[PDB]
Amino acid sequence: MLKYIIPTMMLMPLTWLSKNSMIWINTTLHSLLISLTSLLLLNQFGDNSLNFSLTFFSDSLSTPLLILTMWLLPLMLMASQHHLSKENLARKKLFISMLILLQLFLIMTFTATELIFFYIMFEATLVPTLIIITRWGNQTERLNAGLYFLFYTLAGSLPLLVALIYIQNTMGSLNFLILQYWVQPMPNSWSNTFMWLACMMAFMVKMPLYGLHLWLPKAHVEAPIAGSMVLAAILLKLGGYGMMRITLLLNPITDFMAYPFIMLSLWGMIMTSSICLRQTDLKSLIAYSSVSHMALVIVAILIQTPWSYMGATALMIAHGLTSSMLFCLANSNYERVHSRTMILARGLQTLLPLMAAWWLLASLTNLALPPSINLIGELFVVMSTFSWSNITIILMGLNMVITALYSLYMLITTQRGKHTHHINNILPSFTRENALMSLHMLPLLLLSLNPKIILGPLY
Amino acid sequence: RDHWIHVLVPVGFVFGYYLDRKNDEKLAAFRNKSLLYKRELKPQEEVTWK
Amino acid sequence: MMTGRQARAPLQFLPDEARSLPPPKLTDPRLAYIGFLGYCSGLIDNAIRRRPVLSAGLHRQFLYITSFVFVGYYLLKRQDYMYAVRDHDMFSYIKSHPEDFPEKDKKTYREVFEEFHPVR
Amino acid sequence: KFYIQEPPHGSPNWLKVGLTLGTSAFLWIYLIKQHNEDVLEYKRRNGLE
Amino acid sequence: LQYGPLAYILGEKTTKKMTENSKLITVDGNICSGKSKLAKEVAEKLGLKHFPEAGIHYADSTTGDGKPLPVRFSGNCSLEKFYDDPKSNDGNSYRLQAWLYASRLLQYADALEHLLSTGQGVVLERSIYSDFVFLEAMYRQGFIRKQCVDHYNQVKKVTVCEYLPPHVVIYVDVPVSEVQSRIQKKGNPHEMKITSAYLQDIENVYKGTFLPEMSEKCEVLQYSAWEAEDAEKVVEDIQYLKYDKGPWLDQDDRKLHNLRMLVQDKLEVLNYTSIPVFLPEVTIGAHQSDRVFQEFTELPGRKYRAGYNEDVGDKWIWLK
Amino acid sequence: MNPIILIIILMTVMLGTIIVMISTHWLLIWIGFEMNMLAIIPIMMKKHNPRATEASTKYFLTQSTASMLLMMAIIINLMFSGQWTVMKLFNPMASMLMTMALAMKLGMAPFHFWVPEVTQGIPLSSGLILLTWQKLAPMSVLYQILPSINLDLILTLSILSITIGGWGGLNQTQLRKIMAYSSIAHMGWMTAVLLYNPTMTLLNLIIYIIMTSTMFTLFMANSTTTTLSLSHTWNKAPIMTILVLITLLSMGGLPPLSGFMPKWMIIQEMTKNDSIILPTLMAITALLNLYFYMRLTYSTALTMFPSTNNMKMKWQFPTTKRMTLLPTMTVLSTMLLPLTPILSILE
Amino acid sequence: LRWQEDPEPEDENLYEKNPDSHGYDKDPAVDVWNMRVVFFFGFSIVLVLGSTFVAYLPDYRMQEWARREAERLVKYREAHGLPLMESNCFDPSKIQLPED
Amino acid sequence: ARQWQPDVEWAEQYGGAVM
Ligand SMILES: CCCCCCCCCCCCCCCCCC(=O)OC[C@H](COP(=O)([O-])OC[C@H](O)COP(=O)([O-])OC[C@H](COC(=O)CCCCCCCCCCCCCCCCC)OC(=O)CCCCCCCCCCCCCCCCC)OC(=O)CCCCCCCCCCCCCCCCC
Ligand SMILES: CCCCCCCCCCCCCCCCCC(=O)OC[C@H](COP(=O)([O-])OCC[N+](C)(C)C)OC(=O)CCCCCCCCCCCCCCCCC
Ligand SMILES: CCCCCCCCCCCCCCCCCC(=O)OC[C@H](COP(=O)([O-])OCC[N+](C)(C)C)OC(=O)CCCCCCCCCCCCCCCCC
Ligand SMILES: CCCCCCCCCCCCCCCCCC(=O)OC[C@H](COP(=O)(O)OCCN)OC(=O)CCCCCCCCCCCCCCCCC
Ligand SMILES: Nc1ncnc2c1ncn2[C@@H]1O[C@H](COP(=O)(O)O)[C@@H](O)[C@H]1O
Repeated sequence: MLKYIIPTMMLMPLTWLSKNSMIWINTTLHSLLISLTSLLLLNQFGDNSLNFSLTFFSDSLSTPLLILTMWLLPLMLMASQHHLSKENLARKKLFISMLILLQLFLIMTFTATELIFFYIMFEATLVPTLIIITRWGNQTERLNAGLYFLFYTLAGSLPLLVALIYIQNTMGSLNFLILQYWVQPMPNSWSNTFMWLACMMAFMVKMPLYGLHLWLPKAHVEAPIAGSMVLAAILLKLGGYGMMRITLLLNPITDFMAYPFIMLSLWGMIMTSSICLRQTDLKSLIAYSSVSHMALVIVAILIQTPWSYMGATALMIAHGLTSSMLFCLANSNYERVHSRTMILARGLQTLLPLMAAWWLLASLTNLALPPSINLIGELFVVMSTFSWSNITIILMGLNMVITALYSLYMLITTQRGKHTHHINNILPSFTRENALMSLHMLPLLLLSLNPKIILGPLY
Repeated sequence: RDHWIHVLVPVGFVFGYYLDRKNDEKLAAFRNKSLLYKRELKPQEEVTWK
Repeated sequence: MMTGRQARAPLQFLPDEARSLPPPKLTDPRLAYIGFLGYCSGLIDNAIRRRPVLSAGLHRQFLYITSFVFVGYYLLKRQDYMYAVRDHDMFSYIKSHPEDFPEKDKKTYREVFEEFHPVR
Repeated sequence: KFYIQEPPHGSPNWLKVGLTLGTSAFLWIYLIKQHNEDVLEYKRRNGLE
Repeated sequence: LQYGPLAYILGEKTTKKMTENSKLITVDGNICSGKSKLAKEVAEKLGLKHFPEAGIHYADSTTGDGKPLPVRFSGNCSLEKFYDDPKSNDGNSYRLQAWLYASRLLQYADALEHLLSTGQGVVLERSIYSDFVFLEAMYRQGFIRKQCVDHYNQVKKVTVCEYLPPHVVIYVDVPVSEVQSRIQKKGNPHEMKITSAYLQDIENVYKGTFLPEMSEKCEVLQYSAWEAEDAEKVVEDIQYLKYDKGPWLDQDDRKLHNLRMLVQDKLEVLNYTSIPVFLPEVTIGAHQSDRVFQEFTELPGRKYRAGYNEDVGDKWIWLK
Repeated sequence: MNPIILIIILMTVMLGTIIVMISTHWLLIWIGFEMNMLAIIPIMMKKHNPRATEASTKYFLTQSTASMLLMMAIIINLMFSGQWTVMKLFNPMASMLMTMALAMKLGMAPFHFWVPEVTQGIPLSSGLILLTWQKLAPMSVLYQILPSINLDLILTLSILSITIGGWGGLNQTQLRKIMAYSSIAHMGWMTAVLLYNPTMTLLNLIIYIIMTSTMFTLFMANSTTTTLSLSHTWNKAPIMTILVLITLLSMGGLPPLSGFMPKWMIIQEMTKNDSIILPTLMAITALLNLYFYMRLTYSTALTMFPSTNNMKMKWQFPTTKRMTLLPTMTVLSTMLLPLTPILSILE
Repeated sequence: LRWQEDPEPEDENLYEKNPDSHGYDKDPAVDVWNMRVVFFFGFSIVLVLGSTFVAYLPDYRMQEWARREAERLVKYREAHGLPLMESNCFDPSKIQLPED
Repeated sequence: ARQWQPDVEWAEQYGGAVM
């Protein structure tokens, strides 16, 4: 995986030696080249993962998250270069360096063969994200949002550190490839109950679990646009990736440890979706919708059936692209009206028709319109949860009502109705902005042609 | 070269790619020794992969 | 832990038996990382004194690199020595005490009963 | 000239630059000599010649 | 550095050059006392180095090319706008006063550095011991607030205590009427707006607070407007002083070494001029500070340390 | 102070600590502690103000009481063993008295009550000596008597130090008291792994000395003793805000920094010995240390507090202070985690 | 009053100084070349050649093989009268059960 | 519209005797 680590590190002298007008173009160009190179990871096999070395390996779970991670960096550079135009040159290079460092930490988070190196990268991703939120966020509450984002995560993750070192001392290894073959069943005891909580609660915070999600409608809201893109599209998915790696070791106790948390998501996705019906802040609506979508991934990983893991990894990739595009649309209106209040700028289809078409497409992917991979992941999770217990379709189907009802309300409040009279700085859609919307939406639509690459290791 | 900054990331790929190939020769303990793929070597062949 | 081992020959940074070991290469990636730490120290030393970071005092930057590679080479030699002593003591203790380390009879999975837990 | 006062680092301390380059060159040649002596001693103690 | 503890160990004691003519003399007086020539006159009879009275751009003279910086980078304050609007809203009065106090502190550090490094005495014009006499004269006119006087007193309390007072304070008696006559003969259109009460308050804090408190810690000399015109009488009075007061007498090589290590570290001298007391006349917000700092870095010879600027033609940078 | 006298007195401080490190007789241990205290008292009274005399009085009283308890532990060892070898002690009462005396010398809780006072009362360089060099000699004596140290006592002192150094720094704005409560928490972390693996104790001591030396060197280079004067650093020297950012994120133990290195290794040695509750509660308590580190980074690096006008004068003067080993210590205190298996050199 | 603060700067319109702006940069040559870099290396390179690469993956996770291989095995066991699949994955001769 | 940076009210919280 060193053929992706070294170009990502060479992005640092590429941005610190570029000319002062050239640091966006060069980083965008070569991060798109790294994203083009990322497709070589699709050398996957039906039985064996692509096992590079003692340190790095990539199965069909890590591979779509790697492609999405390496694709998200140029899109974040395009999204973030407008509001940092008057920024100091060295602080601009520090911002780009934090994004590059975050990509570097993520692409060897997903390919970490051994789990304590997974933990070190998984918690190394906090520091650039924390710095981006608390340094280039816009409002006063970015500092409190950074504190919440840091301290839910560490309070979750330090028992994970203790539990992973315990697995190291007991099983002798934390290689995932070794632990595929040396995994011992985990019986019913209180020691194994807190073993399960220590192995799971960090990823429960990072998904986020409902009830532990409180960091997110601050951290996703107070961040700048590149911070919201990487938090929604990649950094929530570290929790689901780590759950799919760690629930190998947690059988068969998971079959009765999952019961509270499944409830916490199956009711919680009803609640947060309902919360999206009454959000006045558009960016907070997208944050609570991210919680609502990741609750299904939490249920699908806890019920641990093949259809559930396939729908969970499809829904993770699909939600990455969809929520990243939704935050970019919300920023494209924030760069004009300078307020995140959704009721302020109305009737924008009269003023920006092509941008309203992008709003329509991202809303339809948010509400899981078939045959998008949003609907593929949504549908496979609903199939597996119906096979889990037949009553859950109620909480699924009711969810799919409310998920429509905030997605089109977001489409109706912002784009439809009479336009606001006193707002007159509504510029036409820049080419950078429409390029950003298309570079989100067009891969999300092309993946419906060949969805088998985003369906995990057990397609 | 006037555009020497546009070879930092590509050569950093190629060099990185090189190291991966250099890594594979250090993981060749079971080359042509697996129970699934072991065979006799062809004429003018010294290794089964590189 | 190993403090009784290096007590009959005290304050020896690299003992004579360390010369039985293969020394780290000059292209050791740990040694190259320590040289990178020297280069970063040179850049921070230019930055804190408000010099041009990449250009000013190349002799000073090169002495930073040289000094970190020089110290880190011997630190890696002692590291490899102490892990070699660790494994030598382990293997000599396993050899001298067979009654504590018996060969476990490895049973194939045709005999080994595992309880099936259905996921449904 | 530009400055109203001559700065302490207007001119390079040539004694210090010479000591810097000489100390660095000495440490490199001593490191390479130590490494060659170490690989020769390893090959002599373990019989790989 | 050039001087340090090692130079003190290797024989450079500062009393080997501290001669009888190594006297720090300060000339004081009202706004048009005519003392500005008298200082130079004393400095051309005793062989002393004359420092002109530090304006807003003293630090601009000591650093860089010596030319005055634009007013947003040094000062952020206008003496002429103080003469026009003393009771201004933007707080130019106390901002000008605090900048002038920091400038006089830098000048006094330079003067002690020259005295302790060469053994040549320095004639100053209105040192830091005679700066508060303007502050009170502003405060008694309602030009500044009580909180500004509190900020000034905190800065002065933690700064002036680390220095020795002068040997000689030469005060010049010029009354308010003759000061106004010389202001009107000067013809500066801003300076002619100075009220009578402000000049009278300058004279009152001179005669009632400054000169009594310097009468214990040095030997004050006081001349009228016409007996200060004869410089040789003043130099005769200076050369026949029997110095028996002030803390200059209990100064060995160690204390003066500590003082010389103070007055060559200019950021250590200027450490407490920017104390975090948030006062609206001196507090600059983050955006203005960021903008003015990034503009100051782009000035020629100002981006790097002084020997490290190719844009002014520094050489051998790759070996420094 | 005369610079020759300063050199001789600092060499005498170093001589006392080295005599503690190299001696085989308990009287020379006690002599090294006496020489260390006697020589470090003028370092604390360097500026001659009543806070330095109060701090030196409190330091003298605590170290003198610890020296008397140390000599009583030595004398009871001579009772019950008839000899003087600096090794294990031959009585649990002498072991308890020596552990109490060394906890008083290190300032571990509940004998911590002198550490935030004395560090506040003295300059930054003498506080650096007190928080880095003055730990080395008692940790050496604790290193050599660990076959006799009571487990319950050393872990009680450890967890009480970690919790009290966590809660103490949350209420502070003075930087020296922040470094002192950081000292108390880190000494708790060092003594919690002493009876399990003392190589990790030495590792934690070395990484702590590097990070504390970096933070005191930054505080000396910027001449800041308070939070709110440290917040003026971005308008004076923007690189120093980056350095205090990465060093404070290291001292909290965030990966991938090197200050994550000791505590992780400590957990790596405490779970081998079937202690799971104790390093977990220690790691959760270290979040408090990380919280007030994050408070300092928000004040200094990640935001811009309002500055004053006279700062514009200090823009025209570069720093003439000898920032000794500051780039070296900054690199070592941040980017050393990929070299974590170097710790075997401490075995 | 309050301190010395720069006022809120007005928002720039990129179309005023450059009505042909693509919204990347205020320099029009830098703006147009950033447009060309994004459109070429994003759409002409990663999207088109990327979808061509994904469209011709060499039997991604050996599914097609597993079809064709199944077409062997069924043809082997429709012809030899064998059942299409055993309920036991492993041979019951090579399994020791725990006795009771 | 520009980035929030701390005021005097934020900064005086960090300037007392205690926190
Ligand atoms: C690998 C080769 C692949 C080749 C085939 C392509 C496969 C799909 C790729 C992506 C397709 C969408 C891209 C165009 C639309 C987005 C931009 C837009 O709105 O432009 C309007 C604009 C025309 O409007 P205008 O009057 O000029 O101005 C717009 C007004 O301001 C305002 O305009 P407006 O609001 O009046 O009109 C907007 C309207 C809005 O229309 C709607 O809202 C109605 C659509 C939803 C309901 C009906 C469809 C439900 C699902 C059934 C269809 C799928 C399965 C069908 C198969 C049978 C059953 C299995 O959009 C459409 O009618 C678009 C028709 C196609 C819709 C596709 C589904 C999007 C719905 C959401 C997701 C549904 C699930 C995923 C489906 C994925 C299928 C692959 O279109 C263009 O200028 C075209 C731009 C270039 C398009 C390039 C397409 C390929 C991109 C990939 C490049 C790399 C691969 C190379 C392929 C190259 C092929 C030539
Ligand atoms: C985000 C906030 C919430 C985070 C929740 C994090 C998970 C919650 C549970 C964590 C428990 C502590 C770590 C357990 C690690 C288990 C490893 C192991 O081997 O266990 C078996 C071992 C068993 O010991 P053993 O394995 O050495 O013994 C051999 C085996 N037997 C037992 C059969 C002899 O368990 C323990 O030793 C104790 C486990 C329980 C620890 C209880 C103390 C902590 C209480 C919960 C704290 C929760 C977070 C607090 C902070 C909140 C925010 C401020
Ligand atoms: C992937 C994980 C990260 C997610 C984000 C990724 C972003 C980075 C982007 C990298 C490059 C792109 C990667 C994904 C590419 C996906 C596309 C792809 O490769 O597809 C392969 C698919 C593969 O299909 P296939 O599997 O049948 O191919 C057969 C295999 N071969 C060719 C070898 C025999 O290509 C096609 O389907 C091409 C068919 C022709 C083109 C499509 C025509 C129909 C489409 C709809 C037309 C309109 C119908 C009517 C509609 C009316 C209006 C509504
Ligand atoms: C198993 C381990 C065995 C033992 C191994 C070795 C342990 C080393 C422990 C280091 C302890 C350092 C103690 C502090 C330095 C002592 C000398 C001193 O007082 O230096 C400060 C000095 C005072 O100058 P002054 O003018 O008073 O400054 C105030 C402003 N006027 O000057 C200054 O103020 C200059 C400003 C910078 C000073 C930086 C000093 C850094 C020293 C520590 C380096 C890091 C530790 C060494 C590497 C790791 C070793 C483990
Ligand atoms: N608070 C103040 N009010 C007026 N003038 C001042 C003040 N502080 C310093 N000065 C300076 O003192 C000068 C008067 O001394 P002189 O050099 O005799 O003209 C003025 O021209 C100012 O430059």
